[PDB]
Amino acid sequence: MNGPIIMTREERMKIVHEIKERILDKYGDDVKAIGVYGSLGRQTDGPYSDIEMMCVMSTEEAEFSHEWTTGEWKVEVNFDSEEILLDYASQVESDWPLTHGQFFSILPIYDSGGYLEKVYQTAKSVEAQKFHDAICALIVEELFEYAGKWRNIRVQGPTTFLPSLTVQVAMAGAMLIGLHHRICYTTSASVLTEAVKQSDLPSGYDHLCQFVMSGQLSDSEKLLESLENFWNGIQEWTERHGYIVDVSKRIPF
Amino acid sequence: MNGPIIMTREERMKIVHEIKERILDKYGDDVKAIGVYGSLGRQTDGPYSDIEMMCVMSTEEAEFSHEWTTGEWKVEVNFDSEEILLDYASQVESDWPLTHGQFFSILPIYDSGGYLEKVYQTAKSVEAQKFHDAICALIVEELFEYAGKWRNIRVQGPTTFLPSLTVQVAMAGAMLIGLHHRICYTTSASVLTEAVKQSDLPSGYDHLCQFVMSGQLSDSEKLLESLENFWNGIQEWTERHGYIVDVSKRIPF
Ligand SMILES: NC[C@@H]1O[C@H](O[C@H]2[C@@H](O)[C@H](O[C@@H]3[C@@H](O)[C@H](N)C[C@H](N)[C@H]3O[C@H]3O[C@H](CN)[C@@H](OP(=O)(O)OC[C@H]4O[C@@H](n5cnc6c(N)ncnc65)[C@H](O)[C@@H]4O)[C@H](O)[C@H]3N)O[C@@H]2CO)[C@H](N)[C@@H](O)[C@@H]1O
Ligand SMILES: NC[C@@H]1O[C@H](O[C@H]2[C@@H](O)[C@H](O[C@@H]3[C@@H](O)[C@H](N)C[C@H](N)[C@H]3O[C@H]3O[C@H](CN)[C@@H](OP(=O)(O)OC[C@H]4O[C@@H](n5cnc6c(N)ncnc65)[C@H](O)[C@@H]4O)[C@H](O)[C@H]3N)O[C@@H]2CO)[C@H](N)[C@@H](O)[C@@H]1O
Ligand SMILES: [Mg+2]
Ligand SMILES: [Mg+2]
Ligand SMILES: [Mg+2]
Repeated sequence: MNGPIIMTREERMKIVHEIKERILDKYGDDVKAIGVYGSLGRQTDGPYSDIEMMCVMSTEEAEFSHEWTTGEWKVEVNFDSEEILLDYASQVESDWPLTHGQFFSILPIYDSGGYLEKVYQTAKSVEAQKFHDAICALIVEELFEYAGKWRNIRVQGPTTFLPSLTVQVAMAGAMLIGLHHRICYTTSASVLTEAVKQSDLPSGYDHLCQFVMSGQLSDSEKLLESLENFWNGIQEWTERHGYIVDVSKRIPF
Repeated sequence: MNGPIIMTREERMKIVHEIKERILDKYGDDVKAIGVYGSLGRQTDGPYSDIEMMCVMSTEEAEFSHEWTTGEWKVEVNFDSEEILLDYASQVESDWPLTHGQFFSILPIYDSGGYLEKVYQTAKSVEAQKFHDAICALIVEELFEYAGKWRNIRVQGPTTFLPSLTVQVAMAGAMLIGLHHRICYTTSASVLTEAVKQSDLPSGYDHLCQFVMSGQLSDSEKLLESLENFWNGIQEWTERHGYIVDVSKRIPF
């Protein structure tokens, strides 16, 4: 296989509708809705883009997927019950700004009763408290953890991990900003470009992203300085915005 | 919080045993085993390392965690029923080389009767077919996907994502090598260093990793050329080792 080929939107939609009819052929009345990702209200695609689709099933507990290649293109189809999909659309994880923008660009191509619009409405109406909870979790589970990793590199190496770690920290910072502003980034590739455009960034984040976006990640001393500056900015920024991590317990149970 | 502080192994093990005693007081006879994993269960922990612990519970369906910081250090304790943990230890995902080293480096600190040995034996006895399937899935779900992403960047940008994408591709290549050689990498920091030391590397992989490990990721033309060369190396390497991705179906269901 030669990897993904160039295709037009029209050629991709022909493939999409073939899959739609095959889903209806195989699963019949158990299909509530079929949608294609990236096709409502937008084209941020590309000549080499793969195909992703979602299928709402009537079967309780249905949760499976088919992901395959023809050698020329790749497809992913996820099959979920309405309940499982609505639950997922309302959960705010650390990478919500990366993952849940898809729920606003699903093109319904089969829907027997407003199911995909209900998923869209559920994804759009998430409680503000959930973003506060996710931000506090991210600080502990990701950022504090990354700070230990780069401080270990400072004292014991390996500096050969520092470029990869710096990329990971910049992405976690983009999630923090996206959660704060309730922004779902358009694509994986646009995460950093859209993150640094937002107002009220933690101090040092934009400086860190300059290394990651330019690819100038070979000066380990500069990266460690920029990481520490960003970590200090996180402390001031979270304190200022009231994202207060509980530090009062040695053991929280 | 001032970020993670320096601690000695002795200081960390004192905290581990304090947490052990609190787990036994709170959850009582439902606790079957407590272990420490990561580089502390391996006695190679760094000065800034966090603490990761695992608990085996008798409680049916138990699957929860406590993850917190004191402001000075961070702990994650995972609590799983025996059935859930053994099922997880026997599943081989794309990132098995990153996640499942926990099961081969368990330092027992409490065991009511061989529970941690059962976990190790389950992780060690996984059938070769599961690694074959995981490798074929990785090629489709990760590498083929990444090829579309950098080929899109070549024709429409943004090159500002290329350093991050290249890091991701190098990590996916390391997962492929780890699955093939049944290697669980010791730490996330050592993944690329240990990956390029293995025999039977796909052509172009070592060259790509040099960019990522040195942090010289600013030459977009060189990266795109190196990514294509690695993608070709994957095709030759998988055919030679019999990791054949099925391309004979436009729709496989
Ligand atoms: N189906 C509803 C819901 O899904 C839940 O599961 C999640 C997630 O666990 C699961 O990941 C899939 C893997 O399990 C599988 N082994 C391989 C698949 N390829 C995974 O699909 C998801 O993750 C990939 C990431 N490579 C997404 O693809 P891609 O990079 O091309 O992303 C395209 C656009 O989507 C956005 N984006 C970027 N990264 C992600 C991630 N990690 N997740 C979701 N969206 C992402 C970004 O804007 C980019 O431009 C792929 O799209 C995605 N499907 O997949 C689902 C989430 O759909 C649970 N199973 C359950 O709660 C329920 O079924
Ligand atoms: N408990 C058994 C089993 O676990 C399953 O869940 C998975 C996974 O979903 C889960 O991830 C946790 C998140 O859900 C949670 N929001 C935050 C936790 N911190 C996550 O823990 C796991 O992911 C982090 C990654 N930041 C790991 O930390 P770190 O880089 O410091 O890892 C330290 C060293 O350990 C190795 N390692 C192991 N897993 C990983 C991952 N995923 N990424 C990177 N490195 C990893 C590596 O060598 C590194 O140097 C953290 O260790 C990890 N626990 O956690 C578990 C898998 O452990 C299900 N919940 C269920 O099937 C069942 O409970
Ligand atoms: Mg995709
Ligand atoms: Mg962790
Ligand atoms: Mg950790």
